[PDB]
Amino acid sequence: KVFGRCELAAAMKRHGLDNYRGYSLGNWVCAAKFESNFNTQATNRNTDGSTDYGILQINSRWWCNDGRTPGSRNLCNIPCSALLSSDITASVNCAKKIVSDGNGMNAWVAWRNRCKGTDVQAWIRGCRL
Ligand code: NA
Repeated sequence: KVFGRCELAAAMKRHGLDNYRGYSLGNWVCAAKFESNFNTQATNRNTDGSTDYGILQINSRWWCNDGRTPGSRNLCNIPCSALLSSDITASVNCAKKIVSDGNGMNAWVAWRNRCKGTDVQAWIRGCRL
């Protein structure tokens, strides 16, 4: 599913991501824009041979099982395919674990490089939340 900007902001809010670990809803929408372009089906291979899955490009190295990432963990206890569903519940649940791991949203390099310190509230502008 390709989410609308406000459509995804509403879904992330409903799933409790707004100000989770202190990150405003705009930070999450901005991360999802630059990780996936709001596409739940987005997959990208990393150089280390792990893969990033779904709207928040969650990495098979640590968080989900894809059965092709040697020496990797599955800390969200989910198949990586569950991160590609039109229902973002699994992605959000797993993202809560990632952002709680100690480095906050710096875990998302695209967040650090493209959202951090920017006017992230712009990403929820015009949205009826
Ligand atoms: Na894994």
